[PDB]
Amino acid sequence: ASPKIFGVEVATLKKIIPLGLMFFCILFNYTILRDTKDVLVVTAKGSSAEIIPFLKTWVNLPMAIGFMLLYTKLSNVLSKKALFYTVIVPFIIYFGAFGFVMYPLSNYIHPEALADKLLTTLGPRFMGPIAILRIWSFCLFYVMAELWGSVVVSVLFWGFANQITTVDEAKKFYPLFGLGANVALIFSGRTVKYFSNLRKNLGPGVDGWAVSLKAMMSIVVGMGLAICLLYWWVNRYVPLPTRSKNKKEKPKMGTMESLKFLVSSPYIRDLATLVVAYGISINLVEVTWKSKLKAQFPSPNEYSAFMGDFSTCTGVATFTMMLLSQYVFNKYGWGVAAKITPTVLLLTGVAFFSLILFGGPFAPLVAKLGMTPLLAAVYVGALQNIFSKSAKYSLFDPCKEMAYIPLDEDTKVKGKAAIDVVCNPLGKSGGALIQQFMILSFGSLANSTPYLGMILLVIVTAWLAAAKSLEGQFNSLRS
Amino acid sequence: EVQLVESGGGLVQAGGSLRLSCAASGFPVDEAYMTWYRQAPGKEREWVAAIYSSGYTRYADSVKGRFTISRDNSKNTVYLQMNSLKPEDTAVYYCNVKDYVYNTYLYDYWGQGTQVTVSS
Ligand SMILES: Nc1ncnc2c1ncn2[C@@H]1O[C@H](COP(=O)(O)OP(=O)(O)O)[C@@H](O)[C@H]1O
Repeated sequence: ASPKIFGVEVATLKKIIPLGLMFFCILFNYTILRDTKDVLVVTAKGSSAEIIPFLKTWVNLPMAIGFMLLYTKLSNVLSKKALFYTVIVPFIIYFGAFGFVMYPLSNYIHPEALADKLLTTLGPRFMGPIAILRIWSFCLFYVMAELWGSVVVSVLFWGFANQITTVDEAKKFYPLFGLGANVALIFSGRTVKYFSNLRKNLGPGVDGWAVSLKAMMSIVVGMGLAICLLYWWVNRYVPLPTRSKNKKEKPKMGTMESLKFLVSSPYIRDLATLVVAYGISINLVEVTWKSKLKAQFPSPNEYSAFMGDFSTCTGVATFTMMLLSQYVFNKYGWGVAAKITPTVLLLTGVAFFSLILFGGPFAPLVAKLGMTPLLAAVYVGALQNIFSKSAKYSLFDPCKEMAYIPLDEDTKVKGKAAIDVVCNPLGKSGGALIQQFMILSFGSLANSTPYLGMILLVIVTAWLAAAKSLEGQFNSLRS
Repeated sequence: EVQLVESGGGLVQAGGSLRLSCAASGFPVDEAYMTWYRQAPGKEREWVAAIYSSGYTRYADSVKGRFTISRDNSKNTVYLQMNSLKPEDTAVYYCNVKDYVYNTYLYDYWGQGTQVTVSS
């Protein structure tokens, strides 16, 4: 006589409710972290948004590869329960320590004098690459905030999700997980903006962004502990299926040719192609957008309030479009839904670049909407990222996870951990490498925006050419 | 076609204030690395202040805290606000747009300078 509250069994409810509530808390922290990490490195003194091309390739990329190897080594020395804590607790300690301890000490540990000497000896083109050494502690926060979205959002959660959840519940409640975790963006974006509004209490003296950063990093710990408490509960009071595997345990002792196995497949060879094409294109657009952001919001608090507003808008757009996807998929197909994201990103990016390039003459409409050309660029790039990233979260990520179904059950576990951890940073680092070569070749990033559009078309025209290759092979493992 | 014209220099008492103006033509000042130099008769040209396209400001130790370099994008002008002027600040101040990589100077455009004199 098991009850079926809301038509859903009360035994599965004890498994799904704390799981979507966890993914709510996980994306609540990431919304604070991924917003603060941009406020931290872009609006610092002596740094610009041109640090981002160099942050992602030389700092964020090898630390993601370094974490992959450490997490893979940690997977075969700790239990599944212990592996979750030993990955997520150091994140909680770091962000809590950064708010309360490491950020106030930044003025003591940041070599602002040695970097200003490098800036003169090496010139204006190198403000970006030198800025990594100025605010290296803020650059470490950047990679840790980047690793939260790649490990906690993707590896830690979905690894625990796909373990306790059956295939039938994963087809019914996973779409609800994204819906409830975009309410997290709406609420954490309001949280980022609320705690970014300068108190104006004690206008002189105490840093306004310091009290802002301490309040938010306190929530990151509190909402991060909620992830650990929601994890302790499902593992103690919810029956774990321990579903029987089909393969032997003999696949082991692989640390270097696991990558060779993962690249031998012409299937993962196109999954990774899509996961890099997105990330290359998104970087190519968003680094320029964030340069416009720094030009428009120079103080950390203005930038953080705008990032909170932008996070709320991203949450609402992604909620709407995750509601629309569950009709787009059924009506059209995987191949059309895999075309929507590259096309929307390409069109939004070319519209943004054709406003940075060919909008100066078309200033009449910019003034008509009561804006400056820079504010118009800021809002157009904000819409670019909102549309592209909501499109991702609602069709590309569903298309990605709807392609791992016809595989082995051990290739997928360490394959879409690999794909995430070293293909999202890999794609964004490829885009960042393009942008940083163009920075060191043409001086500023503003001189490089005509060539950003040509490269954007090349990556997208292969993004579609690789989705069709995966489509013609996602269709051929079906009737 | 790049030109820099300086203005605002003049006589002030010790401890007074001035605002040197740099009207630039042929390039946007927000995309440029702008600097203020000063040269007094009998001494070599001395770098005073610098502003970057990112808005980052750098100052010499002798003027740090008293001088402030900024720019107006709409006017395409670079300003040097000189407060608490000492008699040792008397020099011809040059505004300069510049670009270089390590020691290869891609372009280097100067102004004709403006005289700043601090009385005693
Ligand atoms: N608001 C969101 N809704 C759903 N998924 C999200 C959201 N934010 C981030 N994610 C997921 O977190 C994972 C890591 O995020 P990230 O690396 O930041 O990618 P991106 O910057 O493209 O959003 C991505 O798969 C992304 O889809």
